[PDB]
Amino acid sequence: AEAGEQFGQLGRELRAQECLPYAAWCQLAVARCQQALFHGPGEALALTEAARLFLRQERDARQRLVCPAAYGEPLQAAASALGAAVRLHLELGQPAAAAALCLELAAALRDLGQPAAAAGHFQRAAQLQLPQLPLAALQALGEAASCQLLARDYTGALAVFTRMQRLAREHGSPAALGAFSDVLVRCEVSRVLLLLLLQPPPAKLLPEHAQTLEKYSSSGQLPEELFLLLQSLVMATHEKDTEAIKSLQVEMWPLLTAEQNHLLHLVLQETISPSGQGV
Amino acid sequence: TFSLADCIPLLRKTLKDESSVTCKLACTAVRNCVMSLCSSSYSELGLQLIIDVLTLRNSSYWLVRTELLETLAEIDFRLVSFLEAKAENLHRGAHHYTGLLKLQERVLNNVVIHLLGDEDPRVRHVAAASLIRLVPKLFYKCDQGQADPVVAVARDQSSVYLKLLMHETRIYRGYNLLPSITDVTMENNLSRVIAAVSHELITSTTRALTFGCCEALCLLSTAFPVCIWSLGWHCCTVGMATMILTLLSSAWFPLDLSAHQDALILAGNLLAASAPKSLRSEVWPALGDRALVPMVEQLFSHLLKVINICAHVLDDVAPSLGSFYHLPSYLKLHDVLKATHANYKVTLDLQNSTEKFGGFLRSALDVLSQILELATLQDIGKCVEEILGYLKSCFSREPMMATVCVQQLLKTLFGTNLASQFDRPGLYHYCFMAPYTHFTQALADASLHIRLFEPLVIKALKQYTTTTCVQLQKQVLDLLAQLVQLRVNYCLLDSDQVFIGFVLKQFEYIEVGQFRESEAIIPNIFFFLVLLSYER
Amino acid sequence: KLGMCNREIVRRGALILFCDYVCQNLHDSEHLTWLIVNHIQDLISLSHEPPVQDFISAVHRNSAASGLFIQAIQSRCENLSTPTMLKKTLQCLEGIHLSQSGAVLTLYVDRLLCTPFRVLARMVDILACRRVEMLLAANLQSSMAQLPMEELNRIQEYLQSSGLAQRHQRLYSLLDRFRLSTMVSPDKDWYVHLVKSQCWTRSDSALLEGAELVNRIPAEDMNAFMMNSEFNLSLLAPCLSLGMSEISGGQKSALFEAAREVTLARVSGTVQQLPAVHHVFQPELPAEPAAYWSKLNDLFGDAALYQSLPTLARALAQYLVVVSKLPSHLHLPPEKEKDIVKFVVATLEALSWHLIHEQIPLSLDLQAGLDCCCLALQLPGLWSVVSSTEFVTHACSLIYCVHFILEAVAVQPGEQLLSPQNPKYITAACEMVAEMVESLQSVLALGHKRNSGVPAFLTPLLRNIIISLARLPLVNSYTRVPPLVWKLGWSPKPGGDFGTAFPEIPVEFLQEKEVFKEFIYRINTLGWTSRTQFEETWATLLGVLVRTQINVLAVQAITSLVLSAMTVPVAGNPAVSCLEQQPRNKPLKALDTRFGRKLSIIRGIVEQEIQAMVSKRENIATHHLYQAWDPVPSLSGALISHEKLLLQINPERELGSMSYKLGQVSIHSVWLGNSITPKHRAGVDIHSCSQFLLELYSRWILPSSSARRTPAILISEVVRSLLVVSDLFTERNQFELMYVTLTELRRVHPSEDEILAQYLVPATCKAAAVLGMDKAVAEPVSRLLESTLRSSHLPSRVGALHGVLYVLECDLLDDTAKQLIPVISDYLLSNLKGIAHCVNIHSQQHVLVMCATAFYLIENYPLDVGPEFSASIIQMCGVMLSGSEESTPSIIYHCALRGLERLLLSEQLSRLDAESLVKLSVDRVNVHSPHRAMAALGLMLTCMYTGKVIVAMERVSVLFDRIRKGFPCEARVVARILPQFLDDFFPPQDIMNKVIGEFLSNQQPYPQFMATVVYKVFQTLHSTGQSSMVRDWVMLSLSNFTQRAPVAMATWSLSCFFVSASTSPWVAAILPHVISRMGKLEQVDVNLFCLVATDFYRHQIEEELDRRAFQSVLEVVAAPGSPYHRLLTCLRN
Ligand SMILES: C[C@@H](c1ccncc1)N1CCC(NC(=O)N[C@H]2CCC[C@@H]2Cc2ccccc2)CC1
Repeated sequence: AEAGEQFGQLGRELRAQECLPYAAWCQLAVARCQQALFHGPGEALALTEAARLFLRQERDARQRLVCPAAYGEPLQAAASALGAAVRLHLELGQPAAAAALCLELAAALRDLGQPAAAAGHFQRAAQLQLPQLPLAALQALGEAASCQLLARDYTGALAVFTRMQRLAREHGSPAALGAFSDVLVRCEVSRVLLLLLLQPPPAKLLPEHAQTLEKYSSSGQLPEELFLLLQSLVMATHEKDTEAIKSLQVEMWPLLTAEQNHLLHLVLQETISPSGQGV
Repeated sequence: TFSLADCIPLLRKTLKDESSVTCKLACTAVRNCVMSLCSSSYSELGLQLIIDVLTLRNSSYWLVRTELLETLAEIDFRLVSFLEAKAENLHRGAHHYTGLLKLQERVLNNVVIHLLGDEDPRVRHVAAASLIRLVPKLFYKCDQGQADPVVAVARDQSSVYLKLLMHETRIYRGYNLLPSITDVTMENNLSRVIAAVSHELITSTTRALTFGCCEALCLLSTAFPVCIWSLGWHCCTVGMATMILTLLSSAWFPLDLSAHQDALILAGNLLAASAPKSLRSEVWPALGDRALVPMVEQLFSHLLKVINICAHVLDDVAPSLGSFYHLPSYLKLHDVLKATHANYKVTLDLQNSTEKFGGFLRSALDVLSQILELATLQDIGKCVEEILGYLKSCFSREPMMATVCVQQLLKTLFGTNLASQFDRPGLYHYCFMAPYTHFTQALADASLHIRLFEPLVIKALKQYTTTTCVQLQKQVLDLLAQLVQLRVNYCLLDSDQVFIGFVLKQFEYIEVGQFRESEAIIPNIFFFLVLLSYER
Repeated sequence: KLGMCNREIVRRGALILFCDYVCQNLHDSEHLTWLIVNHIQDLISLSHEPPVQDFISAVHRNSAASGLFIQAIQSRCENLSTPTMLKKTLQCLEGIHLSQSGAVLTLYVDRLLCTPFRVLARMVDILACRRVEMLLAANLQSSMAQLPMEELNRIQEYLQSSGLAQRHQRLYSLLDRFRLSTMVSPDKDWYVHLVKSQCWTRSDSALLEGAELVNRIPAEDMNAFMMNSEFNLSLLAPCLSLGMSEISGGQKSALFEAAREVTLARVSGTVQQLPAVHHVFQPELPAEPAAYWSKLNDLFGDAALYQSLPTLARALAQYLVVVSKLPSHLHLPPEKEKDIVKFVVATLEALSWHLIHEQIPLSLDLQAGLDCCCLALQLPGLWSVVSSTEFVTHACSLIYCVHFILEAVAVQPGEQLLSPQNPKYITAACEMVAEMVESLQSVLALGHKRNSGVPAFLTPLLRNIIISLARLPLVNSYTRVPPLVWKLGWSPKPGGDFGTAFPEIPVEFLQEKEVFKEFIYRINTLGWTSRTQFEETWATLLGVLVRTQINVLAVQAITSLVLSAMTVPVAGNPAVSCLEQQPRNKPLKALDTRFGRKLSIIRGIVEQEIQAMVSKRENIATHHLYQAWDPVPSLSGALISHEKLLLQINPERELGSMSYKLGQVSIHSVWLGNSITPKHRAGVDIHSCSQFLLELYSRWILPSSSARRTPAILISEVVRSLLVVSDLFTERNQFELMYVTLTELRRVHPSEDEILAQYLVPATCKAAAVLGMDKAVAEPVSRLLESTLRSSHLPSRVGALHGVLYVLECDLLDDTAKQLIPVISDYLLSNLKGIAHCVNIHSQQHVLVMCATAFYLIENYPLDVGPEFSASIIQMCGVMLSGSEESTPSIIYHCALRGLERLLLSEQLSRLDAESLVKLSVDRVNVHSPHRAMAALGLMLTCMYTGKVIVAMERVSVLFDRIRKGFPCEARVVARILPQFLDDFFPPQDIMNKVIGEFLSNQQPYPQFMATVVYKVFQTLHSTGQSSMVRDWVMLSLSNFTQRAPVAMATWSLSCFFVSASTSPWVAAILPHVISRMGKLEQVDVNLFCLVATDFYRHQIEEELDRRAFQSVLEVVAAPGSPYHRLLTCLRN
């Protein structure tokens, strides 16, 4: 009624004063006031805005001035506020709104050196958006796969990339729909690079992975130049042709993204210096 | 001894000028010659100019940013993709870059869609307008219709000159029943653009980006209808109806009259696009797909509330299906609409077309009329009374769309609406073979509950003889023609035949050139008369 | 000149139409040959068009037309080198006329077979195989006409001259099939030649096996072997890594000593070829000097010389990454310090030169060059050289090359890196470093949106290099100046050794917040280069403490500056050091025993592999996997080796995370080192500092008497700063004031503030813990957590829980304070129940500390908590282990698993609890995630080593399945720990068939890994007297050995198996050589088979009559011309 407006006035006044540690707390006080009146959209916005202020403070202390003494303390309060708004959004329906907030929390966590935590939140957002917005879920899943690679969970990223490819074919088919075609291209290249890096045995080789690898022994929605280079990489890896992999690594550099270029670099590095020997 | 290549350094130098006035005029100069240079032997210089103007998106002058958007909308990216594919040292730039230019990706994402989040609404409007222009000219690899950019460019040249010379109950705006034959290439380009704009909408932390993304999506649904390009709007479809309806049931988005009315148009367009596949032949019994019933129910209920608020504001009275008192969010919307109309009351800008209260009311009535197509008498017959009451309040402000809304109610009431009536290519192909086959083939064929409307009907007849708006005047004849088509006897409407005499006396001014826009009203006048030749 | 698209449309379209016209008129053969000899490159590129498809089809039906097709391709095959263009060329060349089989066959091998694109290489082989097939299936005399005898000989000689004979066996066999239709004792001298044949080659296929081959040669000949040219320089880095494993085991490594002295000799030798006078590398205009820039072109442009630099940098980077923990005599000699700095600059210049005149260099080459620069700038001996006045051009060259490399990778054309009296290179380098420092926020921030253009393997390298470069005296003063100050009215007169010694920012400029934030960023990112610089910024920050956002920022900035002094290796260097860690867990007495020592050996191997794949390498900048180290100095000092900190690190700290934590240093460390009953780090007086804030903060918050009662934003940060700074306190009196600083402030501050209570509670609890936790202090602080545990603000609760961990750490709690244990212990269970299986949806930090104190409470004070709490926790932390990756993050999974490992290793666990926790060590071994399976393998190893035919059988089975259904990295680790595992818990008879049986299975995906397991197991019985054991198990398994489904796998396994069961020293030493040649059946493999076989059959056998059984078994499969028969005929005489 009136207390919420006064608390909102205090929050913006402290924001202009750049005392947002208390302004977001004030924006949490109005959210408590909205709870007393059960104003769904009003409480969701108040909890949401308080979270962004908390994210800014953590970003200010970890990006603007990168203070060593910081230990992600504003992040804890941000997650509680964002998690409450996600819970409130879900209860009154609106799964997209809660999923979007999960994306915001995941984006902050990714940008604060926590890829593993960000990947979990990105996967959660994809699950919420999947029933209604398959395209949005694939984008959220793609963010999760990037975060898993940042956290060096290569098999975890492979599972996500396999899931995105299966969903893109199911919800976007035959031939792709263009928007899903870009997803399929990204999954197909990333999965092959991850499969070549991990080299699963026949016991662990799933039919989805086996079918994809058989295709590289037609082009689908992959460019002919990239498809032939990807085919050559698979044969070179299987024949242990080190010189061919070096030549292909340079040749495929402009055609791949930085994330894919890092995966290709790992494949070449693993071929020359296998890991697990302790030396 | 002057060389034409001597202003290319001069244009680049003036682009990086300390003065925003010179930079804006330098972008205009680039706009004139960028496409001609890319189409000539100096293509590397035209491509260089495209690279150099990309830095203008960060300019503090709003006129410079809009000039960049207009300049890039002129660029045909099928030609650019061809030049990019055969450029070797231009990808390196001045610092030996290791990747590719990706000019189309940067222009589309880092400029055109990025500027949809601009703080200035004018830049957002130009960015949205430049998005529609770029869609037909985008090129993507692995396309069914065009494998390489050369085929893509040759398609456009042969689509005009080699176009063979040949020739050959009303559903609302956003409905398409017959299966359209759409271009597969155009479907892919539209699908890619929509996904990019859609992704920015949820991953938006600023109000400006949400405002600009909804406006761009709404304009795309007008240039490329959702009902026609169903495959370009995600897998008949609805695409992002729940994506947009979330913003309608928000706290801050509805309070922006510009973006609120853009979401309403887009939300109605998306639901109307699924009509043929989501009809059968409870609540809303015409909808075969029950997943969309809450979506239609929520949108239909929302429109009545905002129309009620406009009715309340116009009748300046302080605040069942269209009740909004018990919702604080709708109370906030009323205060915004009340202030906007109060400004309109004390001014006399009669020729203004960008007024927000009138445009919002026009859009709310526009979408309500469109939604009425998917309706039956059963699910609206209980709620037809206050809508007719609402239309009376808003009739004086917007008589054109009120008559359209009345007509849609008559279709639903009489069972006339859609819900009540249902049951490899390369250069050789595009340049010679396909035009020759079509031409030779054509040569071969050469050888061979109503009484509630009456208070709102006499207002339309009364207003016809007192206004100079031909759009309203020609809309009244459409309503009158429909009433006669519905077998409503004309004696009930024109009791003293005073309307028909006014129409006949209008011909004196029409045929001496004293009627300002007689050309707009003539087709409806004569169709109305020939329909009256049967009525007795 | 990109030309006109409209011209191209006509150009391709006219050719398409002309081909269609020719297809209608085959009677005239004038226009057909005109297109073939003038437009074959265009015909191939347009072969997907229907008219061109028929035109090529028409050519393939005419012998004369097909002949022109082949001749035209050979004349224009250079342009047909693109993989897309070459793919179309083969498609058109597949249906060509039969009469032209000889001509097309010659074209395939001569110009198209040898290609780096393997998919096209096998396409040529398939087509060439088909062409020969029709050649010998047609008329003989016609086939001879198509293939001249000289041509048939030349085609085969080129195949043998190149490697294509072995790469395409079917084609060569078909070529041979057509031709006949148309008519010693293995001594030391023998060993050295074998490794000579492998190590003196430019092959990188087997470097791990190659490194082990030279390792076994005599140490005296080691120096001559590696220093001798034509030795593979790619084996230098593996030799150092392999030699490091021996040194890390205490044993002196001759291989590392030989490789180190060879690496430095080659590094110095390369420098000698550089120009005498060095100039700053100019990526834009390298032409003003004439001889200098031409001397680089003939040097960097030499393929042989350029390829040496990254492979030499690989060895140097491998050497510099372990030089820190090397003994005194193996350190970097001072005389070679100058050469290495020159070598590092030259390698970076060569990579930039390769970037300018070619495409991007190889990622391994690029990584090796930046690895050397990153590591060299961290060594104080090397950094002092590059920071000297004499090497001013070298420092500028490093800045120029690093900036050039970063922009060539991340910055697209038309884009900028930052998105909104002295030589000219001196100021340009200053501006380049300042730009790159700003790039550490967006462009080079790992995981950032702007970092999407940089591959993940370059971001950690460039961050460390830039910080080290920004610390150079050439650019340090300029870089610390905020850019906002530069655009304002500040412009002093620089002057010093380089003319860029700018003074510190005047205090008036820091009053504005936007420039103070930038100033705080620069000092925090780069640290302080000296004590004088530390005192400068200390006084500068103090001057800011004289609207309150400046006050809050200065207090936070002071906290970081004082905290920066605790980093162990180099106090002020962020690029080299991380915050000091003093674990609260004492070393385990369960180890270092007769079985604990062996457990540490097998767990240390597993621990090293866990670190390589689960840890975020915060304190590691390069790519080297086995370089994990913890900042734990010996406060008896030097850093403690990671192998001596098995399970001592705090469980609540994630693996490899080195950021500040609330329990960073234990109260035990405070007592030992400062002599406290319940200082000058790197020449910086922090006693004056730490005491200064104590008095400053005491008057800052406590006194409510004068005017204003300082605002609410400032009070919270003071307690946060006081809590963090307290880690550096030295005297108990300093801990007395910090308690009394907070005691009244608790009662003068209203209790309706939650952001304030989150810092107050742990600080008072930490202060009381050091102060004694006596009766007087216990009661007021005991109530403090209880009022904080019931908080709507979650960080206030974990921070309070972190205080309880401090409170009950080692200060023996009073028996009157026994009321605090149940309030938390039940809270430990009350809040964990709702999240024990859903930790993901809840805050991760709370669970980590909640599970951390539970381990300490159970381990140290088992009586304070009932058996219900202890028994539940093992079950409670077991449900989170046995869960999906989505339901349990890896950090939470690893913390609980590592805690149980220490809990079970410690004997304080009850008998019922200990046996219960063993039973969940089996379910967690078969998981999809390699790291979760590897982590549970360590738990299984400890659960079973501590427990020491019925249960061991069920466990060694999972050690063999994991090899059969695991990744090569996974299986290599398990195979490494297998020989010791089988030797200890299993009698040699008990598990011997399984070892041999798993070596022979069609279900075995890694025979090469099991070969070492058989080797180590065989030699573990040979060297302990059971030399007759191994012979009995050979004759038993020979019958099974002979029947292996491949013939190549059968002969290779027998060669490997004879090596394992060999008594000769030079025969057991070529195991890596025969492992590397897996699947090959060349001549040398055959002779190797016979040679190692006689070493068994002739030298040592059980008895004479047992030799008949050896002969009889092999006699069964004695094929006419197989290696088995050649084996038989050698042993006949
Ligand atoms: C850039 C840096 C990094 C740091 C922090 N965050 C992001 C990136 N990182 C450092 C490690 C490096 N190598 C790596 O991951 N090898 C992986 C691939 C498969 C095998 C191996 C893991 C393994 C090792 C031993 C036994 C078994 C498994 C990649 C890049």
